[PDB]
Amino acid sequence: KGLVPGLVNLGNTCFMNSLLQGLSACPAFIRWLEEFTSQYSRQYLSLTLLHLLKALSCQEVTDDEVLDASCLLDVLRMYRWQISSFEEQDAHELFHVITSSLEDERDGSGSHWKSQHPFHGRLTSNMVCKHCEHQSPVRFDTFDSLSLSIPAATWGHPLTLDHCLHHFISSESVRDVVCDNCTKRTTFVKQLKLGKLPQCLCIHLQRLSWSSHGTPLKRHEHVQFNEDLSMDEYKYHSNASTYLFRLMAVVVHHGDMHSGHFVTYRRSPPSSNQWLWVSDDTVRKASLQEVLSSSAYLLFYERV
Amino acid sequence: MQIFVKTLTGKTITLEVEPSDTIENVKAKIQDKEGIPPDQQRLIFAGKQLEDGRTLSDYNIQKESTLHLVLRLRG
Ligand SMILES: [Zn+2]
Repeated sequence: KGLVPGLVNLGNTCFMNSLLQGLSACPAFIRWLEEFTSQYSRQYLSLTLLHLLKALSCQEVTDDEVLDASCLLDVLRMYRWQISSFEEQDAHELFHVITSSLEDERDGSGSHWKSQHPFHGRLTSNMVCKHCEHQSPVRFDTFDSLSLSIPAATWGHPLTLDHCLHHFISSESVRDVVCDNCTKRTTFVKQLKLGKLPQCLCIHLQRLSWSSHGTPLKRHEHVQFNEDLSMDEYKYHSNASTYLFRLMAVVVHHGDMHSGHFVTYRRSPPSSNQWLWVSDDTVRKASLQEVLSSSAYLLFYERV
Repeated sequence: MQIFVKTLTGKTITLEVEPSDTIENVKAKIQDKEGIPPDQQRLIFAGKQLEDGRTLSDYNIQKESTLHLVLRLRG
């Protein structure tokens, strides 16, 4: 049986366990960590992170294996992220703590010939004044995940990841911005595109909105996603290089805003096309049909 | 200066800020037009979640920068 180890939940820590199952299911990320931590054989977050992911990226070595990942939380609690060890947290916030710690760790490392971690991408922002049609220059900012707003849902109208992506990329009217031509303010047209695509693509579907009344709203709507994802339509340049991605893992959030539980669907490791449902310490075989029917929250794609 | 905040629906609002302003000051300004309490806000720039306490100078947020606003979904 090709089952991975489970992770014990020592106090509402499923937000960490679900992220780790997803990250260990991204082989390019683990290969980068091995390359990055190889310089230390010439403490640190990357060494603690790789120890867990290397174990979770392979089939269990004993029947019903269960590991404990709170050594990772201890070091983050000490140096990067001040939280309790028992309160519920957001797996996407943790993803950005980990990703920020690794970029900070690399900035202080001595082998600068090595590449940035594979989740790191760059987005473009183009802007033009509607009054004088003077295009401002291009602005590139980095990103470690795409946080997509979930549009309004209609009965009988499918809600697809492609729709969420196009809405993130669509142009918009931005009122009351100063112009350098009209000296002024005025209304601008703004659009975000994708300049550099990451080898590992993390998609964050925002399941929290703000209500008209003034309180958060959990977004229960099912967002259709595919095992294969083509990102060509969202590139800034007319790059003739194709950008095809494959689904590696899904992090799913069950429950409301205050309370909730994180779960992860991931591929089985080859020692392939078999899927697993991982809920903390419990690992079960799952079909791809169950995976595609889940309410995705974090989607991990890897470029092929 | 003048910066942009990508809000929860994808719409991008414009804010008037100074490089010396803290982001709790900026979260206060997002509350003014969006009604989100600052403690419920997560502001992300350059892949970094912005830590209340620092200013926009430490993160090197310059004019016409685009911050991204997301909520905190605990589990
Ligand atoms: Zn103008």
